[PDB]
Amino acid sequence: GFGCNGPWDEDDMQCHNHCKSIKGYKGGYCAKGGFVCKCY
Repeated sequence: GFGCNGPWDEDDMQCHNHCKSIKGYKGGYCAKGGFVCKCY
């Protein structure tokens, strides 16, 4: 989710921007075949 909707729509930028607005995080990427937004 959060932009990471699998191979038909793997929107790393959307996930990154979700994550970046969470206190303590700086970015994010799609993981697990495109289906999971992982924040870091």
